[PDB]
Amino acid sequence: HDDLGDHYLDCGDLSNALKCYSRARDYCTSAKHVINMCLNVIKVSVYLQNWSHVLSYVSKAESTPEIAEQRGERDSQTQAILTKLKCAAGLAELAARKYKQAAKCLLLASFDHCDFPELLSPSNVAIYGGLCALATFDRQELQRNVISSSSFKLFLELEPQVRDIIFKFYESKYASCLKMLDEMKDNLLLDMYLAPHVRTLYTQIRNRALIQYFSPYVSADMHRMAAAFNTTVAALEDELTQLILE
Amino acid sequence: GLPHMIQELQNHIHDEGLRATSNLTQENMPTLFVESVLEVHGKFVQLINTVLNGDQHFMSALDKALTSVVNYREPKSVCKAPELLAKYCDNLLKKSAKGMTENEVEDRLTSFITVFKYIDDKDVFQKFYARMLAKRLIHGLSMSMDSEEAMINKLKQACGYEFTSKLHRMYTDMSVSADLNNKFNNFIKNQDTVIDLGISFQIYVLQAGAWPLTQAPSSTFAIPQELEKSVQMFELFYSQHFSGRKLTWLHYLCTGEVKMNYLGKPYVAMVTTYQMAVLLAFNNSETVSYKELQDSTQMNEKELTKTIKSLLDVKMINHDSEKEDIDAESSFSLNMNFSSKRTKFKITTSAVDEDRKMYLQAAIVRIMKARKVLRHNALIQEVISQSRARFNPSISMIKKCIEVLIDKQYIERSQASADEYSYV
Amino acid sequence: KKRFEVKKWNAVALWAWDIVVDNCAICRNHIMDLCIECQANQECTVAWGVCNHAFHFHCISRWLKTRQVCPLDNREWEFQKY
Amino acid sequence: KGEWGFKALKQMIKINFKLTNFPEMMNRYKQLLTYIRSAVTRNYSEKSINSILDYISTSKQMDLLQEFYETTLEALKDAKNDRLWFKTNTKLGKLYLEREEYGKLQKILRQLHQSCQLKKGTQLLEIYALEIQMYTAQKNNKKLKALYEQSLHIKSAIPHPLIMGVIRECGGKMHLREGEFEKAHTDFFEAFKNYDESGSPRRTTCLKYLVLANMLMKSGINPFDSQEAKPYKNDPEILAMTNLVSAYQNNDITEFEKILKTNHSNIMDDPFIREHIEELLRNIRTQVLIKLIKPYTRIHIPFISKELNIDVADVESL
Amino acid sequence: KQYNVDYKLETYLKIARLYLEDDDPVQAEAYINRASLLQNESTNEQLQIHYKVCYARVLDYRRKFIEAAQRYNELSYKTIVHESERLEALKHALHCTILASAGQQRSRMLATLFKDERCQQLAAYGILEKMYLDR
Ligand SMILES: [Zn+2]
Ligand SMILES: [Zn+2]
Ligand SMILES: [Zn+2]
Repeated sequence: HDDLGDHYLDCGDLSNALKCYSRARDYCTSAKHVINMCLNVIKVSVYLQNWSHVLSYVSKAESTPEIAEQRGERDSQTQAILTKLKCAAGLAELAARKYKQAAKCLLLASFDHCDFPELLSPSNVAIYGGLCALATFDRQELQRNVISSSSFKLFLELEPQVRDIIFKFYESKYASCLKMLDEMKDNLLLDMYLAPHVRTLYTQIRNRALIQYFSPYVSADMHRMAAAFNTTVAALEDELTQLILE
Repeated sequence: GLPHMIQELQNHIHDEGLRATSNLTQENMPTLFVESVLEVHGKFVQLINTVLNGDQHFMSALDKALTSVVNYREPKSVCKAPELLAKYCDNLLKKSAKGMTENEVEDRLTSFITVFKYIDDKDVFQKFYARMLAKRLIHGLSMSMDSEEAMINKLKQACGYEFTSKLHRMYTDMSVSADLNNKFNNFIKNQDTVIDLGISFQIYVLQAGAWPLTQAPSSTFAIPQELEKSVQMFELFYSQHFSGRKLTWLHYLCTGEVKMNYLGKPYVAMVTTYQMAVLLAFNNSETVSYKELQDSTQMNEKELTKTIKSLLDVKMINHDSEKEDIDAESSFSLNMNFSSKRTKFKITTSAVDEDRKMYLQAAIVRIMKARKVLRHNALIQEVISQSRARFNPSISMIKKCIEVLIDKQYIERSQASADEYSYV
Repeated sequence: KKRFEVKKWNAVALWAWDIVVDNCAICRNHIMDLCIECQANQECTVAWGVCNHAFHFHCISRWLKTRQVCPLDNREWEFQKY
Repeated sequence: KGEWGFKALKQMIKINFKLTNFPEMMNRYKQLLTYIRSAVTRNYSEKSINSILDYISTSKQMDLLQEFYETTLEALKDAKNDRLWFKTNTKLGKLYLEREEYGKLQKILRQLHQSCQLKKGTQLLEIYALEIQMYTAQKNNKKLKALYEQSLHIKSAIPHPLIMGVIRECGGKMHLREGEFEKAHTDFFEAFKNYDESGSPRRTTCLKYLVLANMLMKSGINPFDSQEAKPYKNDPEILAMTNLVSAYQNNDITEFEKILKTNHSNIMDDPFIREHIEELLRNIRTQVLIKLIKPYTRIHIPFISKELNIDVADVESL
Repeated sequence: KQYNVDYKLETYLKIARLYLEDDDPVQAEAYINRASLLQNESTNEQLQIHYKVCYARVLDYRRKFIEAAQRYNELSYKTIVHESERLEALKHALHCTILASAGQQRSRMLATLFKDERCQQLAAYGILEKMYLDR
């Protein structure tokens, strides 16, 4: 079976691989072998761009060992499998137009256990974990999951642009943050797994910023707001009209 | 059905324990008690493990029977068992000359921890073990520091950190005393002015709170003049080294060597400072009076008489007649003609309580009914605040009452957290 | 130099803090005062811990209903002495 | 032989050391070591020897000491190297770190445990503290954190209050770097307690760090209110820190800034206080702002700027 | 030497008083803090009275006016001291209450002093009665 899987990996044939996996699914004896085969089927489903099977297999893997080992065992010492499956689930959820859960299940990654540059590189992992968190996470959980998180600090310094973006957005700075977001947008569009989901994310981020800009104010100056959001007063007025309408 | 046979086997075990522990010699009693209880427990645990795949109720009843039998209180007599176990520990850890390798001692202690866990009155055993460990550490009777550390670690695992909190500090005090002595030697050696103490000085600086030793006696022992420079230099060193502390020299626990070299070279004697001040006062002449010793050593009457009796045991000084009783002459004299044979000559040798317990139990029950759920700290605080009207509670007594009410099924420990109590 | 000299002295001494406790860390009043709470509106005594830190009984009672640790050493609080 | 006999032999050892004659000294020392190990129980004679080699041996004699250390290390591996090897290792290896002892430690560590398939907590903590000291000298933050979490697994050890000082100081420093001020405070308090119990030089450095950690966790409770920290409150190296706490608690910007400016070259020079001072002068400003706006329902921003000494833009941002 | 508690208490009170006459409230408070630890175990009534007087003086010097006022007022209820000493303690309590910060504690102390029938003889009874009436 191992040689057959290797041959299917190096050949590209997937239909016979699916048939063989369906035939061999009934033959399970040890949890470790089930883990390896589940990881392989997750990889082939990612290649096939079929996320329903990814979600089903992830849910099965989590629910099999008495609800994910109850509360939780000793944190990852050398078992890098959990980071790999979390990263795969994050990619699947991000590609399924679900940014919040992708950020939630992608932020729980360790640099020491993310040394497999075959699924998602550290640079774009940090890019995704920063962009999705900025777009979907509120201030409290963004503070408690990104800035306060020391594990994600390594990812943030790996891609300094995202770290600067998050830090400036958190500290009520929007002119520089949005300018750098626009500057990095061109590189983000050249990406593969983020580009179709970039534009909407960007708008979300902007809207969040807009709301935050008016959170501590009961009367605000439109000129300063427009200067802080790198736009003219008329465009800002239209955008705020749309935001108030909804 | 089930409770009937459980009860009858419990009485059978209890009577078997009494029969095994009875008719024993009073000399080797600790060892026989420990060995008999250990062998009974091992046989019974083997019997219950080999048959019926555990059956937890059987060993639970066995543990209950052991707990009830070890706290065998004679009428008006205190429970001798914790003292017996502490004496067994001290004898095992002392430097006996009959082999007693470290591995065997460790095995004996880790087997003994099982019978130790049934004491239920562990504060008396803790105080006895602390006192005997203090004596062993001060007098150097410990055969190995590793064995003492292993015993303290075993006790900590058995009960907790708080139980072995003072013993850890005593062990660290012994560990750091050597460093303190080396630093003091460096300090006197590196002074700008030359310091000649005239005495080879070694000190054991110990924590006042951790060690059971204290200046409880009101002895007014005047310091000998020869070693005053040592105490002054070490006080200066301690002031320069540790700021904000003070030193209280235990003059009844410090010993030293006095050398005789011009009286026929009778080797060197080793005596306590109490037994050394009188010898130093004997420098004026061969015979001295009680008044001279009182004015020189400035010791209390009880301590001075104890020193005189110990000297008479040594036959260092003597009285010509039988007038050594309470009088005004007390004409002691030297007995240099009775010279030593060896060289070392190393000589080295309640109604209110029941009322308070009942009050605490009633207060705990009433508070537990009032709240129906609480934490340990909250329960202790409420009990103290309620019973402060009549007396100041002791936390050990409150915890003992909590345990005895848990055994009596008045209150129970929560399944989720062991520090939470619920009224049942 | 003398007739019966002394060679060695194995001294034993006990060290203790010059000032153990002089003010409750919570109320900032002296440990023999009225804990600042009994002072403004009324038995006030000392409550030691396993660390021997000796706060006011009422002050440590008020502190324990919110935090489970000792104010000074930030370790788990256990009552001892009263 | 006996006590006087052994003392006479040590006197002759001293006499022969005075007239050097190195080969005789080495073979005499080897024969003494072999006889001592084969006949008398080690413990007391070994502590006596350890006390002996500190009062005279410290005066220069660098090459002779190096040769003696090499010979003792080579000739003590055959029987046991547990009593004094740790302390000589810590003393000598602080400055050189000649990359050799670590290699054989790693080899024996790989050989001992995994090949066979805690009762050794004290020595494990000692070697962990030695590794922590070496990696601190090498500035390896991740390895220091890993060592601290690995040493946290030992719960059955009775170590010297200098090992528990080193590892607790490392834990406090890593907690400060990560941002967990609550854990850094207790770690630094434990480290300072252990260092004060035994030690002197590395004592008024964990007290400063404990003060900083206490001030970084919203303050409350004076650090100089415990028995341990109170005597060192007026220490010359801690006067700035106790003044900083006295200004921080019972908040006042003027006193805090004056203490900062006066001790510009005293406290904020190491990268541990200078990095964390920007968090200060902001928490105290926040507390002053909270206290100031408590009785107001409408307050002028320029009034707050005048009270807080910062300008209008910084007041609005805060 | 292990001195008796009375000797240490007397020396500490004397040092605190001497520092007070030197206008050194911080050292007086430092040496009254030591005396406060020994006052609860001594049995000398005169020593306890002297400690209470010194503590009230130290609190008054440290501008702890309400606490010093309460201490003076409770010291003026002691029958051991002479009539003149009790009247002087009451006068000091009144002065400290008048100098205290306005609040609930100060108002209660003013009411307590007003209810006292010996405050009429003091030279500040008019001020006491005008501050008691929230005038
Ligand atoms: Zn208090
Ligand atoms: Zn109170
Ligand atoms: Zn504490």
